[PDB]
Amino acid sequence: RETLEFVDPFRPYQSFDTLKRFIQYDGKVLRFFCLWDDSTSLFGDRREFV
Amino acid sequence: TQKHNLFTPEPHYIPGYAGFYPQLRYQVGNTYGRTTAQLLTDPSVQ
Amino acid sequence: MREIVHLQAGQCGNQIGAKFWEVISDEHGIDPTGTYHGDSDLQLERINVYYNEATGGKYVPRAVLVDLEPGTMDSVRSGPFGQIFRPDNFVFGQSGAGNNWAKGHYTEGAELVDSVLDVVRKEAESCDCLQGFQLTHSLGGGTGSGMGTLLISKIREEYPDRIMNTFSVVPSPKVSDTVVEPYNATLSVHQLVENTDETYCIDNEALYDICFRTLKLTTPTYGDLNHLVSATMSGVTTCLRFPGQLNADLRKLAVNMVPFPRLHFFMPGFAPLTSRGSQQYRALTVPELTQQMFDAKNMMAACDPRHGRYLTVAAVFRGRMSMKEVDEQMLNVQNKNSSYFVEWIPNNVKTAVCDIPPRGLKMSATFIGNSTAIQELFKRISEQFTAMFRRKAFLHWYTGEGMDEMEFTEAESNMNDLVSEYQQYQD
Amino acid sequence: MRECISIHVGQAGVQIGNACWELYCLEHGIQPDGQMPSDKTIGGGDDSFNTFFSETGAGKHVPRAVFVDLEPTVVDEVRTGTYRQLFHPEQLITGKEDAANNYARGHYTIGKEIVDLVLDRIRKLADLCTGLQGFLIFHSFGGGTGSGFASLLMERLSVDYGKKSKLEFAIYPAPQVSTAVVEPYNSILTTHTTLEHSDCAFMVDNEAIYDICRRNLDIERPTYTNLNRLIGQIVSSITASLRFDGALNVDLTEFQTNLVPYPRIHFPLATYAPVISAEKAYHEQLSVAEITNACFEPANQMVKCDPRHGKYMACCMLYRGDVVPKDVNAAIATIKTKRTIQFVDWCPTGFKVGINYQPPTVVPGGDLAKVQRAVCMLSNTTAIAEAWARLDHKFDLMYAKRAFVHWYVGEGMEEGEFSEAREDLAALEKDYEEVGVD
Amino acid sequence: MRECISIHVGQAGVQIGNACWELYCLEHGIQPDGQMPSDKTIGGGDDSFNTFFSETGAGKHVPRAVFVDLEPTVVDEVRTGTYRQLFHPEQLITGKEDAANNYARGHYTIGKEIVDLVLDRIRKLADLCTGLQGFLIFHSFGGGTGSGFASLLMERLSVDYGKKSKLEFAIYPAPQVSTAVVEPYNSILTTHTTLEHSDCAFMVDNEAIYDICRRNLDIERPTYTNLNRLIGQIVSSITASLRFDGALNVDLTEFQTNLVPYPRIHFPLATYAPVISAEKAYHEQLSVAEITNACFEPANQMVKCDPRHGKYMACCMLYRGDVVPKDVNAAIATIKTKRTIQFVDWCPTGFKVGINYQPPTVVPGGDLAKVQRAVCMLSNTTAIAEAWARLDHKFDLMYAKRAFVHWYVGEGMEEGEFSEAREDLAALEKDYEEVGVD
Ligand SMILES: Nc1nc2c(ncn2[C@@H]2O[C@H](COP(=O)(O)OP(=O)(O)OP(=O)(O)O)[C@@H](O)[C@H]2O)c(=O)[nH]1
Ligand SMILES: Nc1nc2c(ncn2[C@@H]2O[C@H](COP(=O)(O)OP(=O)(O)OP(=O)(O)O)[C@@H](O)[C@H]2O)c(=O)[nH]1
Ligand SMILES: Nc1nc2c(ncn2[C@@H]2O[C@H](COP(=O)(O)OP(=O)(O)OP(=O)(O)O)[C@@H](O)[C@H]2O)c(=O)[nH]1
Repeated sequence: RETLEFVDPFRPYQSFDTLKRFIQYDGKVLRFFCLWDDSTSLFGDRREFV
Repeated sequence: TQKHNLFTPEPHYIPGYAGFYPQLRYQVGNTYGRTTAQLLTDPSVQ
Repeated sequence: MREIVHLQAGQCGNQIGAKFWEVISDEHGIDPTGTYHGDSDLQLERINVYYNEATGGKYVPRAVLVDLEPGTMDSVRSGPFGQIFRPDNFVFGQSGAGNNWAKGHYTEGAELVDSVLDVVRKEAESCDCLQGFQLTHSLGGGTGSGMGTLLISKIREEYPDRIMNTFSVVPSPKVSDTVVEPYNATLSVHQLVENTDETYCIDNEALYDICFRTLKLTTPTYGDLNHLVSATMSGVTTCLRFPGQLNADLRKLAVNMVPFPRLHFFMPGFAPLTSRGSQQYRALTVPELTQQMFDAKNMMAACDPRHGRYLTVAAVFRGRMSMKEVDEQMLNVQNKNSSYFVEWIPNNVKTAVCDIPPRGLKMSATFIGNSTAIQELFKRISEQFTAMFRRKAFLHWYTGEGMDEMEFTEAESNMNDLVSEYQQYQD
Repeated sequence: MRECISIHVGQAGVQIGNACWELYCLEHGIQPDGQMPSDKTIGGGDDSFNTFFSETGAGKHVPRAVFVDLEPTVVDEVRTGTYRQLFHPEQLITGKEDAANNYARGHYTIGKEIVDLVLDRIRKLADLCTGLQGFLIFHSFGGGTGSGFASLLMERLSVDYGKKSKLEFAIYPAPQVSTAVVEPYNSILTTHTTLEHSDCAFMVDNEAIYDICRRNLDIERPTYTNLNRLIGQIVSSITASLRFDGALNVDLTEFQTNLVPYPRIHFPLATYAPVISAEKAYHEQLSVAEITNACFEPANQMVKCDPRHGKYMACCMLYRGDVVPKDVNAAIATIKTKRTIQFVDWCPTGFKVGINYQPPTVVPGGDLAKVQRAVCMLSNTTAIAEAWARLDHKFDLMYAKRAFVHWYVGEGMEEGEFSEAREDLAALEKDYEEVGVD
Repeated sequence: MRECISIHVGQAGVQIGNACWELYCLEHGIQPDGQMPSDKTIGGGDDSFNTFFSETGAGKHVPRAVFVDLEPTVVDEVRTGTYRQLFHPEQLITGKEDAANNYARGHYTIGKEIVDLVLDRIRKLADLCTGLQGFLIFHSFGGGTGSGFASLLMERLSVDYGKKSKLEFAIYPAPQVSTAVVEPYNSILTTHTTLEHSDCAFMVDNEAIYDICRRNLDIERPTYTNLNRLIGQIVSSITASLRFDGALNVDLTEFQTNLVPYPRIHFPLATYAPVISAEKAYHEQLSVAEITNACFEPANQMVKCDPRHGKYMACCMLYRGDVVPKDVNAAIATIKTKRTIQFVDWCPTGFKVGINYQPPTVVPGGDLAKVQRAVCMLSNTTAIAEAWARLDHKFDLMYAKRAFVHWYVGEGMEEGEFSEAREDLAALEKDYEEVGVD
């Protein structure tokens, strides 16, 4: 009877969407700063990234 | 009469109607949404 | 080496193949996922008759599934073995059928045929040497008939040297469901009798009777029906993939079984059916296997040959028997009723004995018979077609499709020819 | 895929679509806004809903329906009501005047400026639609407007897209009840213009719904709410096969190819067996035998025709909910064993069966209970001939005394076609008689 | 590198210059004062705002526009507007008098003591800039003063520079609504003087803008503010390729090299598909197929010319937002297959596809919805000769009755120029017919 409940359909599916999250967080941005060390290489030393 | 109400504020009035609504005579403003929004937001009489 | 490619046609054949394939696989020891579990040398060797080999031990079936309704194949893929089936062999159209045979035979099949032919010839060249093809389909279902007629017709001249084993389900003599079933069945059988060589015809009324007789649960499903029929075809296919002092090839069976070109119709029969309590109330012995095999209630394909007579019979056993018991049982039946067969031919008995008993038991069997008993069935369809044709109701669709009633007349002619030759032989 | 387009016109034909869609929202659990819970069902309009609702990335299951009305009152009411957000705004086609119950007014004075709008909307539906098995039209025969505009629209659609089916479901005139005396005229006009383009037309009557409601539901003062719920569950049963799967699937094309033997004669009847009250359903038992006897019971038909006066030539039953094939075939065999239902000599086999697993659902605040096993029966018969006989032998006196003819001629028509329609009808009755005779 | 110069002449074009710059501050977040948020974007002027602004070491973006006006009213008003601190004082060149709607007054009496100032502005802007793709000039054919000084300044810039591009968008006279009967005079004079100097003149009709507005924006008293905002978004679409990047990019140089078949004839037309309102867009789906169908529908054009009675030759087609080029090329192929469009034989392929993945942007307090797929269509067809036929069969009458000629002869002009313009228009008409007939 677990086979006969396996034979008990629902016609399932799954899909996706973007618009609602897209609009909810539309036109916002976080701003953050960071640094990369370079003096490992025998030519470059430092440079800064955002 | 002994019945219900209608016209819920702001969110109200989809485009299409025929029938009077208060102070629709000053509608330089354009979108039906803002029209109706101000229309209900101005019940200021009392 | 020798392999087989399976055709799973129309919605009936779709679920038939579902049950059939899962039955073969579960007997043969392959998981639903694909990673076989090492138990049995002999299956591990003879798997190549059906299953081709991917990497890692995961096995592709050599089956082609076709239908027109996408939801049918969606459900089939949803079953526990869609993952053991391939998208490659999933092909389909867009239009609903209506189960109109002319629709299936002249308008949309006319363009659906080419792609399936290309794919099947891809696999046929992938393999080495086939002996033929086994087809699972319906003659009372629209799409199956309308498509399979064209398919068998064309493959016949594709390769004229292979066996067209056909497996077609038959409508109920008490309720035909599809009201245009007379037309569908007649048109289909017209090309059936031409192209096919061997055909098994299956009617589910006897299945319902056997559900009230030995299945004894009274609350069944078409799944259980498929269980039984799938087991029967399993039994007919077992001899190839297994050792033993017997002959296996479908041709070794057919050339023995059929005397004349126009004799094609066949009667599946099964072996010990076990009820609620007959498990521990039964002794599985040669006399009782023989008896139950020959039993009339046991018979489940078309109808009792009590009205008629036998022409040929074949039986395949699977177990640790000896030749003497089967020979003496054959003599016992021959001399118990030496009248119900035909004096034309002696020795109407054909035998095969495999040494690899199925999973769960120790000896089993299967019975196939050619008897003058399908006369009543195609006679019934004769009255159906005539009593409809006298006033050409519903014919406006078929005329709009664009053929003539003359073609119908030749179909009924061929049908009556089969009737006449069966009668003229037996009597 | 498996989608169809829905159409509704007329005061008659608006609340019915309202209720049918109010049922259609339940099984997919549509929140009256139009948004699913946080659980996952949305996509490219591709799931169980797709057969009715187009839910693209908006997260709003936008229906594939078209409501058209000539009078702003009720359409504005529903636009004030619950699901106006769910409904497509300009899709609600609205007019400013009526057809004055006059078919010819509805067909020649005012229809000419609305067809372009409706055609634009329908083809802009069709472009994104992919499968489009067919249409589902809702109108009325004797309606104040559902005569003329309906006839003209079905003319244009049948002449432009002639490679698909059309299912016409209509409210037949009440045999011994009248709401307007224009009904004979406009009914026969519509019928004679239709039959040569109509494919399958299902007539229903309201007096039998009235009688049923206190026959077993036993609410003695029902309303339009109840009427609409009943016809709604009818159409839900007929669309279940498209909505989900089953033991065997059936389709509108099968309906078309099977139920009708000949052109002209394409006028079936329905019956829904287990209409019953809440406590009745709760503490009473159900099974296939009794529900099938009920569906063939001669007093539950929605047409006051007697089958045992008539006869039978074709039948199709659709079972919804938990069933098994065994008891079904047993019951149909027993019905064949019976001797009162007189099947014609024509079809010794005449039963089209169908199965769907998914049980029918209650509606909140519904006059129904929970069902486990439902069966909708669609039968073709000849007894209906007495109804058309009634209509013609009523029309005779009116066309003899040429009453109200100014109303028609002053707005623009003449009498040749009114003459012609009567022998069209007479052709219908003689066809019934000859085909019914063995 | 890639940066252009803007010119706005005429109290007609002042609102639209104001509006386009207002919209341009949004997408870069240019605060109305002149500084940014706490974010860092300040430098020498090499980053996204580099193509319209020159922000120096104090962080104040400098608009690269020239606002030239003859009547102090509107210039004073906008200079009292919100962005006054953003703008540049003597980039706002102001005059006292008008042209009395007279082209010749605006072309021979007033400007000859103002072109020195305006040329000085433009040259000291040109020296500082380096990219200098070209000028974008706004004027008005139905122009009291946006015509004469327009012609004079374009003459002077033609005779001082000759190796860059000139793009001009001009509001057309209305086909049947004439705000001034000085239109038949001034329009044709400006046209025949410009034909051999202008590169690719574009135009639009404000009546048609209103028509679309109440068609699908469903607004009953829209304003100049809306009329200007929409065309501002149009020019935003046509400079998006400069603003951001994409799969492929196109430029005014390519438009110049590709959208004009022969010399003289450079009069294209424009269309923007998804002009839609909030809830329409919110719960109605958008995709390439239907948006292209809408932009090829005849009634959506903003100039009254039936496409069917003329013939297409040129199309340039620019998408903004997310789109996968597969459906783009599939849809354009389907359009080619569609019969109803009647291409000439000279260019079997005539399409210019362009893509930018950047979505269009809304305006606060706005009346456009949110869009993830949009397109501007800029095409050329032969039907446009109807407007010239209309204006010429007005002007022939009015000239043969020499109405108002006293004004122009008094301010000091003669009739040979009138003739020259007349038969120049005549020549363009037969050129149209010759190119049309294959
Ligand atoms: N697989 C399957 N087939 C069934 C079942 N019950 C009845 N059938 C029969 O299967 C027949 C045909 O299946 P197909 O081979 O796909 O034939 P078809 O051309 O699609 O025509 P129809 O299915 O009859 O409409 C039907 O006519 C039924 O009579 C069932 O439960 N499962
Ligand atoms: N189909 C349907 N008919 C109804 C309903 N309720 C009442 N009727 C009957 O349907 C008829 C309605 O016809 P009409 O009033 O002419 O409708 P109409 O042609 O669209 O135009 P109007 O007269 O302007 O409303 C009446 O005679 C009623 O008896 C209903 O809910 N649905
Ligand atoms: N571009 C634009 N045109 C407008 C506006 N309002 C009206 N118009 C149309 O634009 C034209 C205005 O041109 P003119 O009035 O001749 O402007 P001008 O030559 O600069 O000098 P004035 O006569 O002082 O305005 C008229 O034909 C109007 O139909 C507007 O805000 N912007």
